[PDB]
Amino acid sequence: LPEPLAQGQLTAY
Amino acid sequence: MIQRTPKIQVYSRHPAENGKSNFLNCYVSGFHPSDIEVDLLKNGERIEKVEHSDLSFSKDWSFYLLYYTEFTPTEKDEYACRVNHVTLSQPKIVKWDRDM
Amino acid sequence: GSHSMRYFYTAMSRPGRGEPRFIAVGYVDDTQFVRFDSDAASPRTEPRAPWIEQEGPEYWDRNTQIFKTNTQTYRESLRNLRGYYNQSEAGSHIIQRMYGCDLGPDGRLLRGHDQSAYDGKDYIALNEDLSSWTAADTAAQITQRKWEAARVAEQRRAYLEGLCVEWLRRYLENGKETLQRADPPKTHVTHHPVSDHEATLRCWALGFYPAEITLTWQRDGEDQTQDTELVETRPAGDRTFQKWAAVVVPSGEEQRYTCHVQHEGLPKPLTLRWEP
Repeated sequence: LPEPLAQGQLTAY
Repeated sequence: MIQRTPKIQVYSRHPAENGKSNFLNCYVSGFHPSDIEVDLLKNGERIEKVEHSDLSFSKDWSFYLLYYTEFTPTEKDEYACRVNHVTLSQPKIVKWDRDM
Repeated sequence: GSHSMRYFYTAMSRPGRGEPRFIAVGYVDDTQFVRFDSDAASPRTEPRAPWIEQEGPEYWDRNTQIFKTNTQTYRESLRNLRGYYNQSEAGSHIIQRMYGCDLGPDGRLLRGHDQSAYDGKDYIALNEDLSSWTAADTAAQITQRKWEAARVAEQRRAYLEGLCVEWLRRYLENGKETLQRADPPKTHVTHHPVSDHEATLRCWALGFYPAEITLTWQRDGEDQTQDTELVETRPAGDRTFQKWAAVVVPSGEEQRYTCHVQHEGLPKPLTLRWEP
């Protein structure tokens, strides 16, 4: 299973 | 921008036996960036139905792909792999050698 | 008995030819088991090994949401990095990420990994403490500061020590007949004169899994590292791998050379010679 999405927006680079 | 040219190996899935169905492979690796053109050739002509693995990469970030097609080796037929990449001035051709 | 899971993400911009392509592939050891490609007619997570096909629709949908959202995030990330390097909008660029967890022979977490690259060069990596970052340059420091501010490392750590290990263990069980089976190399030595006074000895290993292997030539018991031609281990297309090592030897000295083969699947290390 890949890393799931966080509760909010994922943090971009 | 730093780029890396592909390594190329052409070989068969199983040990070659004339008249016996097998798979012809062309493994391209160590290249960057990822765009690349690979043809398998039979007697100098492009083979139509070639499949390939999904794009992935090694620990040094260089990409690799396996291109493959069913083939039945004979004594006379010539097989090769033809590769182009941004790092190459013109397509590089590597002939299939059953001892390699 | 040791195993790993890795996901490999590649995001590639291509100005003038649509939005950046995002692909993700997942591996257990040397076995790919899933893919997602934003360029597919209908982008969705697809099985690439038989033992994953048993996962239900919730699994596939969960994966697909993750990869679709990553697709958008990586496009933002590509825009950001072009700016960090003052690059023009003309060029194509690539962010790569490889991450995952390693288990020891007892199925315990050995360590986690989470590394990123930009245009093929190290960019930022999570340290082994799973708590701090190493940034390659002043551009990656911007990412580091942003990720420190957002406590991203904490999120990576929770995944690497939690779901990563849990699901890896699940996959290892479900695919135990293959994932936990080492297939030893089938080996032989060939001989080809190159002239009246020299001949090539080539040591072959075929049909082995996993890819990790050691193939070396010795002369009179000494390693012939510099004189050995060693090809990159290469996939056969049936899950197994191939490799050979060659040395050119004085005609008549063939019996002074020995090929040594180490591989997980081997009852015991092999030593082989040319057998005329």
